[PDB]
Amino acid sequence: SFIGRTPEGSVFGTKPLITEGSVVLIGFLNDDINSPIILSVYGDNEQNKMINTNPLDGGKFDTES
Amino acid sequence: SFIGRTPEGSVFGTKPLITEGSVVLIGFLNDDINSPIILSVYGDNEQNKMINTNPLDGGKFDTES
Amino acid sequence: KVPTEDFIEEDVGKSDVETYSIFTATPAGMLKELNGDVFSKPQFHPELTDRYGYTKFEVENIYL
Amino acid sequence: KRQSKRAYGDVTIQFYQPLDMRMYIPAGTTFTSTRQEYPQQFETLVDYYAEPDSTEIVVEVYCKETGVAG
Amino acid sequence: ILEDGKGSPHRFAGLWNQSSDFMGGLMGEDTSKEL
Repeated sequence: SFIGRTPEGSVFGTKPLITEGSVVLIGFLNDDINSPIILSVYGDNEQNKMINTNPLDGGKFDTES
Repeated sequence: SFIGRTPEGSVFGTKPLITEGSVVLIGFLNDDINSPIILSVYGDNEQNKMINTNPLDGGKFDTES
Repeated sequence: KVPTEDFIEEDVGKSDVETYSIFTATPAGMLKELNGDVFSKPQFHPELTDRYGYTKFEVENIYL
Repeated sequence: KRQSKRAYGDVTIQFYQPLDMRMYIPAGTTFTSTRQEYPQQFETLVDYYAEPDSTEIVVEVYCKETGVAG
Repeated sequence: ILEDGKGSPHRFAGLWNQSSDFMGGLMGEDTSKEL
């Protein structure tokens, strides 16, 4: 999320939760294999459907309702 | 994190903390140099080791302990 | 060994097609300067770089 | 003698919410059935405007193919 | 033409400068807007 150091010298940052068996997008440095980095974590369609309480199928976000 | 505008018109969003001297991954638009964007912020191995209280060296996430 | 007595035709000469000044052998490309130990350690001659300045030659070695 | 006669009928458009503006469908908008056993297409011939704060509308569609498949 | 490097007078044709700004509505974009 964010990481840095204060003028005093003390280090601050975050440790976002890490999960096994999750799908992660990867971008190689200079398009070299054997140079991986994780960009973000994307869940499955079922998992996303389970963890949302929105009953609307669709509709423009600008509608009041 | 997220940004948008409400139907009333008022703008809402977030301002995540920004730190100097942090390492950031960059993805150029249409693979053109002179077209940068920051994708995410990754910390150093020492920094990550300092900001975590997990003593376990390793192990499957499915274990209760 | 081979003497001139077996030579039918020859086409041999100098060339400046290959020319580099700095040579280095980076380790396997996962290791990267902003997140770990020493990245690289090149070598150059001071007289050589006058004619061809800062001409680098890089090779990744999977082994190291 | 009468030639091949087009197939036509009516369809119901259903909106997510009641409508917010006097939105419009142009003539010659296509309608297709997702079923693999009826791949025939349909198209409209006259425009329609949907009235604001409406929720459904009935429009007529005419079948490009002519025969039994319509 | 040789005089003063004039060259060919047809080089600057009638389409050299006559033109106009580019926008849609020329093909396919205008057919839906015939209200």
